[PDB]
Amino acid sequence: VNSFSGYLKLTDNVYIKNADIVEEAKKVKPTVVVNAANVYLKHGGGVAGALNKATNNAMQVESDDYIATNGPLKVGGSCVLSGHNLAKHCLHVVGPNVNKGEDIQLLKSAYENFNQHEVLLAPLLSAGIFGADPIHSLRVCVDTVRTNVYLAVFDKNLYDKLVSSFL
Ligand SMILES: CC[C@@H](CNc1ncnc2[nH]cnc12)NC(=O)CCC1CCCCC1
Repeated sequence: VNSFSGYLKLTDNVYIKNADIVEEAKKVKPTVVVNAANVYLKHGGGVAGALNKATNNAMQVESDDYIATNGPLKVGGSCVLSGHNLAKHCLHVVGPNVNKGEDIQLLKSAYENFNQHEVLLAPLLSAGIFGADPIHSLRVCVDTVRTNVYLAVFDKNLYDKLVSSFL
């Protein structure tokens, strides 16, 4: 038993809620919150800009030191950093950005990072400003992630859609 509330159960291991991941994060203090990162860890907008703002820019300061030491992530890759005031850890995961021409096949590789963590609070990778179809993203999530994932879909119209079309 864990502390997530109000989720709809999609499969054995995937759950979905209409929620603001920042607010869900501040209430659950999950062990892991997933950020929809880019390779430079420049958290300017979307989920990343919201998570970072909620940390009063501490996420960005930590991220800039990470990049200065290690260089950029790979598309499809990830790193574990602090969760600051939102979670124990933040798993920064880079899904492909269709608005940058990146290969959508890398979305499966991105979701594979979730399997290194038993339970995660996460957004749909490559959704929103990353330009992928959130329904395809949900299908890849369900078919790739084997650990327990709690998906927060900020928008209500899209949520209800994702549920109604789910196979
Ligand atoms: C689907 C991916 C999410 C990712 N963003 C966040 N997800 C969770 N919590 C957040 N807090 C701040 N941002 C988020 N994007 C949206 O819902 C934007 C609206 C839809 C409307 C339909 C077409 C695609 C864009």
